Amino acid sequence: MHIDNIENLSDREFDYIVVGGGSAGAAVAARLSEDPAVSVALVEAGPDDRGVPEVLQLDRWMELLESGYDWDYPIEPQENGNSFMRHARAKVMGGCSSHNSCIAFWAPREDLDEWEAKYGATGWNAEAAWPLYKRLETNEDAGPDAPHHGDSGPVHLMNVPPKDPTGVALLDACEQAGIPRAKFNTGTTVVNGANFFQINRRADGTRSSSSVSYIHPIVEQENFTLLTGLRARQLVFDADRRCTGVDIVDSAFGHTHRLTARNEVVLSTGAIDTPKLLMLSGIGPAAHLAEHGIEVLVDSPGVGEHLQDHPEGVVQFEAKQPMVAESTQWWEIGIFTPTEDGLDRPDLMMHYGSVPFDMNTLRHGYPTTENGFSLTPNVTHARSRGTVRLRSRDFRDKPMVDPRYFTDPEGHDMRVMVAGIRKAREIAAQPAMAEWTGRELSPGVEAQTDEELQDYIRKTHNTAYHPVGTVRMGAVEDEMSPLDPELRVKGVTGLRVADASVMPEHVTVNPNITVMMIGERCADLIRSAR
Ligand SMILES: *Cc1cc2c(cc1C)Nc1c([nH]c(=O)[nH]c1=O)N2C[C@H](O)[C@H](O)[C@H](O)COP(=O)(O)OP(=O)(O)OC[C@H]1O[C@@H](n2cnc3c(N)ncnc32)[C@H](O)[C@@H]1O
Repeated sequence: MHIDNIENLSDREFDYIVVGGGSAGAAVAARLSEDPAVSVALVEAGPDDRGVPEVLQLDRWMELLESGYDWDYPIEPQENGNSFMRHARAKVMGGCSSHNSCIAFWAPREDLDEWEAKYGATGWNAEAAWPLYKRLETNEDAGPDAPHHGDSGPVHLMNVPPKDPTGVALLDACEQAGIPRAKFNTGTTVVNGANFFQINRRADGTRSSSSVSYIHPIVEQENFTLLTGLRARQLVFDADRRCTGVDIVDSAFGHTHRLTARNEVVLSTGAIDTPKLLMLSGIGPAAHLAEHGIEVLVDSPGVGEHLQDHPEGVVQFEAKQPMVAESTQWWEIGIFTPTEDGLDRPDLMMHYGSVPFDMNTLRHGYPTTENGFSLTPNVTHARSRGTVRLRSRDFRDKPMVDPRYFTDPEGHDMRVMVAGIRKAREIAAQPAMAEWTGRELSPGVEAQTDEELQDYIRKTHNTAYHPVGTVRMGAVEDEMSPLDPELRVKGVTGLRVADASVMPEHVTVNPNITVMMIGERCADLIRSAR
């Protein structure tokens, strides 16, 4: 059942409680509920997404930013980046899978094999992931000549139709520039190639969000309880340090209500909110906890550390002809390319947008247009690392989010980003684009030297919206990895984390499908443990 008023819930005890009904959390809860002998509650601060067309219609996603569906986290002042940048985070069923552009990627097998081989996460490799991606998807490319793909999973992936003539021309221009058309999600990593994406969207235009895919079909299921509009402020522990539940607050008076879990609690509130919720519960770096008066239950120096992202630049152009009036999600093509020889993974990815993107360029006086297109390069394996810290002991205060963009000591992130701008301009200047590409609006042709392009990036960069890794899994004996390879929070029992915060290293591609895969794996870890 769906419960949007806690006063309507009489039994507040479950076998499992999943906190956060986002990309991973909806997956974990759906999959746990598949055992009819088990009771599952999924707790979500935002509202039910059922019948909210602004959330369900994928082509409207850009309107969700800074709406009532966005927690809206601005960042701390940036030493070498853009202090005006905001981390949009969805506050609704489905989480960010309910606000995103639905770009859908299997992670490179080389990213996933490294989790085990390089970052200590025993059991986390392509072998473990491959069957989970197949289970989770129904993919338009499924068939006997691509047997890795799923044809029955709840998450529908489809090919973006190549209708946009500017995008067709852009791909022709990539080819002229030495970047061929490539198939995505074949299981072989695209190092140098470009194409229209696969998107996780249904035929009727509805996003195939985690809530749509896993949760709408089971809302009436006997052993499953969905609680929306309720915000976890603290996890509850035994004298034995067994997590026994969560304190949640209603939206009416802000009273606190306790829910109890008999087996496990699963925290899935995402890379920004999960570290905050663990810190509020006494799990985190001891000295940081003490600065806010919080009793330390576990000194877990890695909580809130290792924040990773795909920082993103922009090159905008006037179009010489009318741009498309309709689209799947306005950001329909991706281009991968290496800036260096000998890579098994692209170090640079660019999105092509059939709209101007002047969120961070207008305040610096760059001209804009109502008819143009954007190329947005992003650094796939950024080496900068930031933090998420408490702003106070009050759960209602937004956390301090400091990604430290472009601070890696070797200047890697900034180097790749300058090369991405130069590459975006090289592609837009190919013969196949000559009847599309007008004036470069930003950074503009007066910006040519490494210094000018660095100064532009520092001012105008954005994010792909891919924060990860603030509560990472790692070796049982690594003190900086708050989780063991089974996703259990070290130092307490009965508690696991499953969302983007677990990644020990970012993946090369847009991470959503991977985060749902992480949900699917957590459910299996749980089911096998009992
Ligand atoms: C916001 C964003 C992110 C993505 C795109 C765009 C934008 C604007 N586009 C995109 C993405 N990924 C792709 O692969 N392709 C794309 O085109 N984005 C990133 C991806 O969308 C996110 O990385 C991924 O969903 C993160 O998943 P998650 O780690 O499971 O986190 P969610 O935010 O999905 O779920 C958290 C969930 O918990 C609720 N919450 C937060 N705090 C609380 C508390 N205290 N109590 C209860 N519930 C809480 C949130 O409301 C949210 O629903």
